Amino acid sequence: SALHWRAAGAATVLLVIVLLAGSYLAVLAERGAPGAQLITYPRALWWSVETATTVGYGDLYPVTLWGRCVAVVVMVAGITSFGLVTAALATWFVGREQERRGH
Amino acid sequence: SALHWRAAGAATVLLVIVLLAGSYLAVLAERGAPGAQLITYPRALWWSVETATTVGYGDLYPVTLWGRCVAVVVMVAGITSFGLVTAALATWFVGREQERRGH
Amino acid sequence: SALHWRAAGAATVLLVIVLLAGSYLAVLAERGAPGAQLITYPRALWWSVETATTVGYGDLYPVTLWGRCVAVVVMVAGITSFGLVTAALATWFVGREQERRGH
Amino acid sequence: SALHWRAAGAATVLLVIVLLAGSYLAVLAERGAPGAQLITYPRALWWSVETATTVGYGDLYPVTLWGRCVAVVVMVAGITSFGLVTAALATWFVGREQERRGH
Amino acid sequence: DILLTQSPAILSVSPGERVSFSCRASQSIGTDIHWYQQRTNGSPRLLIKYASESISGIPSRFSGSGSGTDFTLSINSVESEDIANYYCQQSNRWPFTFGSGTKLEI
Amino acid sequence: DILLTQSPAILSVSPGERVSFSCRASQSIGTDIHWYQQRTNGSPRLLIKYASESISGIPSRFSGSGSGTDFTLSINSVESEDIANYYCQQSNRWPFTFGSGTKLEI
Ligand SMILES: CCCC[N+](CCCC)(CCCC)CCCC
Ligand SMILES: [K+]
Ligand SMILES: [K+]
Ligand SMILES: [K+]
Ligand SMILES: [K+]
Repeated sequence: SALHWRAAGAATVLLVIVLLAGSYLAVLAERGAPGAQLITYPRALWWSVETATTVGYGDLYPVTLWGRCVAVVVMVAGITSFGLVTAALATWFVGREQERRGH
Repeated sequence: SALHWRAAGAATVLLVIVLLAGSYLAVLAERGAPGAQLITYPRALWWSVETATTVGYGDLYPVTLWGRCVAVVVMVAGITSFGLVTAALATWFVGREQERRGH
Repeated sequence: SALHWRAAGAATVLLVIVLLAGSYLAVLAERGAPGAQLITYPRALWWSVETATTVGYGDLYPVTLWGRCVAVVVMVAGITSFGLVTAALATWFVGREQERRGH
Repeated sequence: SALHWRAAGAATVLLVIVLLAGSYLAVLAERGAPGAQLITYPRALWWSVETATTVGYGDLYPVTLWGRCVAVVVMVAGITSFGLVTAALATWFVGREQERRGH
Repeated sequence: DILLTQSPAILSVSPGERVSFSCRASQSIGTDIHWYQQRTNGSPRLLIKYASESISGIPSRFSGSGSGTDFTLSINSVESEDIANYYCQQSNRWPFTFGSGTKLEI
Repeated sequence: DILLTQSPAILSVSPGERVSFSCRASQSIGTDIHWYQQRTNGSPRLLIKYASESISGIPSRFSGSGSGTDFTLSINSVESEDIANYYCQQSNRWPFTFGSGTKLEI
């Protein structure tokens, strides 16, 4: 099937994997750091979703070096992905435009 | 008319619908959660706008599971959309470039 | 000159105008609202820059309806613009690719 | 090699340079400002990563004019870059689409 | 849950004088405070909304100020009809709460 | 580290009466507070989770409320089997901590 669609397709599944392992590792990295709040899987997961989507209200955030590293990876995967959907959405348009142009 | 324009076009209307139902459901999800602030339609709506546009100052945010779910959907619709305008803006350029290239 | 470049070009100037009038109007909208902090031009301007670029640390944010409206406009201009640079950056690549493809 | 790939390629290295000099200058700009927290290289660096990726939890942020300036530059480099990867990702798709279209 | 402290419980004042009842929040609630007046055997009557916004049908005599944790309901020249209980109520955070109430006395 | 103050240490009450033990946090912990009951020579037994969520197998007599810094464990009609130590414990911030404990007395 259409590459750009397999991509966006893949892109999503992969993200969901990063979101999960992110939540899991984040808790692991944070526990042990006094005053840390990123310390229970459930919220850790919502932490990752708000982070990938780049929103991040600051209700929760990593304070350990490894915690942050995970953050950087979640952040980057989050960005990259959506941008890939965009890119893919563009191929779609650019292509269907040619058609309407009789080419 | 030009697909990529109908898209961006649609994309906007749809968002406005998500923004509204988002505000409405958010209040519904949050009320009942002690210490929750996402609890009156008006601000709930500004909550959704700052969230879709991915800014989110942290002045307000969901603390319930369903509240968050709505957040994830508002977040995603917000992103996707703007990225679609971008994509569409690209088809526009790529096309008008060909023309200037005499093709 | 190349449309997509005039666009990104325009896009920037325009933003700078929105950033400024944003700062100006924001102060105007906020003053009068007890507990409001978005109330002096200087920071109001940094408020707008962090907002357009969608970062927004929550160090400062509008609490009035008109203040927020300005926020929504700054937010939207900020997004749209950068996305336009992206779009334009894509036309550039897509075009120079054809060339390397001898077409 | 493929321009759009050299670009994304470059784009990354450059960012890493901005992230670093950003952290370095930020500390330099902030120290001296009472109540400032952006004052030690290590966190200053995580400050820059959350800022470039536009997340920014508000755990840390510049309060000086020069500090902010650096912020604006980190913000802008951060955005621009990722958007360039996106753009480049689009050329990739648009091109491989033609191929699948036998052209 | 937020605590709305209203002291004193009673307030003595003379005709036409200016009176001010105090309401304190156990934590910042911004402007999300609202005033209600209840006369002997009456139902509550919204007096002020969001701490300083007036409601239609309410004497221009009634005013309010404040933000964060300290709010003030003020009557600029009291008078018989003003004899009642005054309560504050916040809607900044769930669940809404009410102030212990303050009785006006001319 | 968070401090969970539990006072009084002991609480006297009469059969069927309604009792309420207080637990205060040295800072906002939201709803991340949980109740445990420990009878003489027993192991702790989760009574409530997240301050107001009930656990299965626990008398509907047991309830809880509160958020931020002030939380309350409540028994609606005490009775012999209720004689024990009650502790609160927060999991808002690492490391978890426990309340000094409060002894019920009928
Ligand atoms: C001016 C917008 C900058 C923010 N974006 C776009 C959001 C559109 C609501 C966040 C992407 C979401 C993962 C792009 C990343 C820039 C580093
Ligand atoms: K963002
Ligand atoms: K953000
Ligand atoms: K924030
Ligand atoms: K933010």
